[PDB]
Amino acid sequence: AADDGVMPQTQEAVQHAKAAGVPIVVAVNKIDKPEANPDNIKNGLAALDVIPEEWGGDAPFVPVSAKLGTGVDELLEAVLLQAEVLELKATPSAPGRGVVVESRLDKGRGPVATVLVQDGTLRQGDMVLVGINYGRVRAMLDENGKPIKEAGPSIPVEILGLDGTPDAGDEMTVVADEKKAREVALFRQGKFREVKLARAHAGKLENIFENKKTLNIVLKADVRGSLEALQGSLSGLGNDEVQVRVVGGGVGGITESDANLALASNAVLFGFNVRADAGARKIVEAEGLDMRYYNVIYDIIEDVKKALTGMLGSDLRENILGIAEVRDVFRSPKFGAIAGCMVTEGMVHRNRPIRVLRDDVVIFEGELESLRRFKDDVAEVRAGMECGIGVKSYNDVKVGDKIEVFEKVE
Amino acid sequence: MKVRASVKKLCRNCKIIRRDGIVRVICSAEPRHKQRQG
Amino acid sequence: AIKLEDKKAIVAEVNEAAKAALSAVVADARGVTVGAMTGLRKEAREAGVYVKVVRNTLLKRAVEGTQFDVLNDVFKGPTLIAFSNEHPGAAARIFREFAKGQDKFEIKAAAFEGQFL
Amino acid sequence: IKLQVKAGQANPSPPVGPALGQHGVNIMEFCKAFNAKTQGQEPGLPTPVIITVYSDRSFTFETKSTPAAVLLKKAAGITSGSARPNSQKVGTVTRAQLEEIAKTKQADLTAADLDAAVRTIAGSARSMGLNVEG
RNA sequence: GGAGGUUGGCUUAGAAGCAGCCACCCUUUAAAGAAAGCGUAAUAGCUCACUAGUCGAGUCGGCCUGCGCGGAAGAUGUAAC
RNA sequence: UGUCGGCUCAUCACAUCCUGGGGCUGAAGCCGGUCCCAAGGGUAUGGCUGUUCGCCAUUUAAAGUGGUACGCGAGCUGGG
Ligand SMILES: [Mg+2]
Ligand SMILES: [Mg+2]
Ligand SMILES: [Mg+2]
Ligand SMILES: [Mg+2]
Ligand SMILES: [Mg+2]
Ligand SMILES: [Mg+2]
Ligand SMILES: [Mg+2]
Ligand SMILES: [Mg+2]
Ligand SMILES: [Mg+2]
Ligand SMILES: [Mg+2]
Ligand SMILES: [Mg+2]
Ligand SMILES: [Mg+2]
Ligand SMILES: [Mg+2]
Ligand SMILES: [Mg+2]
Ligand SMILES: [Mg+2]
Ligand SMILES: [Mg+2]
Ligand SMILES: [Mg+2]
Ligand SMILES: [Mg+2]
Ligand SMILES: [Mg+2]
Ligand SMILES: [Mg+2]
Ligand SMILES: [Mg+2]
Ligand SMILES: [Mg+2]
Ligand SMILES: [Mg+2]
Ligand SMILES: [Mg+2]
Ligand SMILES: [Mg+2]
Ligand SMILES: [Mg+2]
Ligand SMILES: [Mg+2]
Ligand SMILES: [Mg+2]
Ligand SMILES: [Mg+2]
Ligand SMILES: [Mg+2]
Ligand SMILES: [Mg+2]
Ligand SMILES: [Mg+2]
Ligand SMILES: [Mg+2]
Ligand SMILES: [Mg+2]
Ligand SMILES: [Zn+2]
Repeated sequence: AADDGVMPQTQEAVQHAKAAGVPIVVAVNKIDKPEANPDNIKNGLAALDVIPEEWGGDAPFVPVSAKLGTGVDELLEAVLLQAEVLELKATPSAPGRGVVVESRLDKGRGPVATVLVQDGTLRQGDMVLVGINYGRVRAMLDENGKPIKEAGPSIPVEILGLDGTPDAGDEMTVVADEKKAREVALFRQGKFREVKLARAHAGKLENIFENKKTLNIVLKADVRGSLEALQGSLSGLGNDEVQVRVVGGGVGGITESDANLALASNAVLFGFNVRADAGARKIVEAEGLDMRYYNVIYDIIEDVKKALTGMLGSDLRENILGIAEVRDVFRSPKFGAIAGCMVTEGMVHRNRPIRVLRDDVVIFEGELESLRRFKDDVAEVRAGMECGIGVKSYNDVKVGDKIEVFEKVE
Repeated sequence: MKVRASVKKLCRNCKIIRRDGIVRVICSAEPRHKQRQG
Repeated sequence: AIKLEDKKAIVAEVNEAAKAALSAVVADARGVTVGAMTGLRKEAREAGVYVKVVRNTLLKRAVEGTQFDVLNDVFKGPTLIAFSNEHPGAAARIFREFAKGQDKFEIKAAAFEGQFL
Repeated sequence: IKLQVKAGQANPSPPVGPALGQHGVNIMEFCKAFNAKTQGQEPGLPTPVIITVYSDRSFTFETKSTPAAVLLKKAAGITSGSARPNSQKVGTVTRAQLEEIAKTKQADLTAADLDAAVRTIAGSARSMGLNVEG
């Protein structure tokens, strides 16, 4: 946006678009406003290796305004001209080949996919194989809702027939018969199952050195200041036996999109005072990629240098045993902060240090004050058991936090 | 502002002033050092 | 803090150089970093020169042996006496270079048989 | 900048850090000055190096002198210093060597003569643990 | 102005006045602490300690003691000369 | 000189529960914590129990703390 441009989610976009080397066209959008100077964007983005095609040039800079409408035709010209410099070879006669954009189920017609055809042609009738699934295109819908008999080389269509709903990254390929399709499908899930176990052991920070290779890392800090401090510290490391270069780095929890970035770039997850979400956890489990949470700044860099020289492994330091989700708070005026909670992982016990985290970023760090159920002072609460908790010399524990409890392994 | 029965300087920019027959401490550095009464 | 006895010690000390100097000049140091003056003092020490800063009121009483006695009327502001007991002159080409280079002090006057200029 | 390099160590850029604290200068030219160190006694002796980048970007090498803490350490045996000076005195120091390092430390030391420089170094020695002796 | 040996020695990945321990010396000087405080991941940076000039007659704190000021909010109506 | 609780009817204090005006905050915002000023007006319905109290269910901007023969039987009740 012309007003207030370049913010810590635009840098994430530039990193994601650099991991896969692709051309970038910048379209400053909200020029129909008083405070809409673009030159501060022009040079603010320039310190991202996105220098404009007026000083040096690897990217254009065209101002549009979506709501009003001006400038669009220049943007279309710019994007087509950028495309012209790159490749773009396709044969509109070969058997079709493409990718699937999005799939959905429906009681009528069953499963539906939104294949984008990339090469060849997809006239209605072929034997399509898409990842694990296979079938015949018994019907086809175009973008605007009208049935079509043929599909171009780069025209998105929406087919019917597959035996299951496909994923959002698989390849549509035309084949000869269903038997070959079944053989290839069986082989495909065999290989896909086989890749995961190799990745979930060879991808650890412990074994990067063993088997350049430019060690890649993805970092999610808690406050920006620590983020630039740590990026600056990690800048100079790695000379001739592996090298380090961050491919991510933003403020917030470990979003699933960041896990996907690391998975595609074969990186490793560093989390500074942050926790991973449900989706990020599920992707970590699926792809078996490494992910380690750190408490202090220097342990991150000491592990990075140790693993760069590859001299030690192991886990130690901290192990989490029990996470309780705070349900409601009834802080009594007798100098208390009694917060009700229900344990969602493990077991919580008294003589441990606790860690109060809200929106996946830790806010406190200290021990407890009371962990009674009604008045029992159980000093140990099994999972699935509601209780009341109290943190020592701390308040402002809102409704929706979590109370992690961990052991500092010695 | 902190109201106490015994007010006194807490640093080297606190000043003692009597204002309308009330002893006050005002701080030019840290607003947390404001006191009344005493 | 200097006292009545402590203060008058330097007055006698300044007299000893005054009672043996030949040509001396008065200089100021308003703005001169100690680093620049450190080399100049050692260069003055190497070249057999004697420069010191004294109170503007102590100088007017220190000079009693007729060394730079005419400089009483100009002993205002920062002031450093550059005494040269040997080779009258000598400690003049340094100030001419320093003043033109460091933009420091008007060099006040000189002490050549009571010739201030 | 007032960092110290050790008789040629510019090959790495671990301690370069010429982004947060110093301007970005092509470290190769300073690495091209790593031979300008030329050691003198092994590639482990540190040296005082000051870079002039305040005006423009013409990086200049000062190479003032060597610290009179390694010298009193190296040139008197033990390569360490007493963690409790005057309580675990590592060992006495020969006088003329203190003059010898004072003689070589002609730059700086801001003294009228070496007769005051000898007394200057002993203060440094009195913290290392060396027993000053004439 | 407020500086040199000097990032004092040690520990430490890095401890440079200012994590911690041990000392706490010397030199050009008007004076400047191997440093009182804020900051740096460590550097850098900003003040105090002290000193020169400036204006020109008083100024700083402690002790004994007479009289006062806060500490001081209640129930039918001033309502503790 | 008729002693608990309930009902009807009240009146005052402020050591303020809500609404009102502010200082500090380990106060980004929305919500908070603590202290100062302020008594104009407001300030639940039920299940259990003889209960005041209490624990529960669902509300409310909030469901204040106390004095008045622990206000009120020549105003009612009579469960204890
Ligand atoms: Mg009080
Ligand atoms: Mg008033
Ligand atoms: Mg009195
Ligand atoms: Mg009184
Ligand atoms: Mg009244
Ligand atoms: Mg009633
Ligand atoms: Mg009424
Ligand atoms: Mg009354
Ligand atoms: Mg009040
Ligand atoms: Mg209130
Ligand atoms: Mg209020
Ligand atoms: Mg308020
Ligand atoms: Mg408030
Ligand atoms: Mg009221
Ligand atoms: Mg009232
Ligand atoms: Mg009321
Ligand atoms: Mg009223
Ligand atoms: Mg009233
Ligand atoms: Mg009115
Ligand atoms: Mg009711
Ligand atoms: Mg009720
Ligand atoms: Mg009943
Ligand atoms: Mg009463
Ligand atoms: Mg009573
Ligand atoms: Mg009562
Ligand atoms: Mg009664
Ligand atoms: Mg009552
Ligand atoms: Mg009755
Ligand atoms: Mg009754
Ligand atoms: Mg009766
Ligand atoms: Mg009666
Ligand atoms: Mg009756
Ligand atoms: Mg009865
Ligand atoms: Mg009956
Ligand atoms: Zn104060």
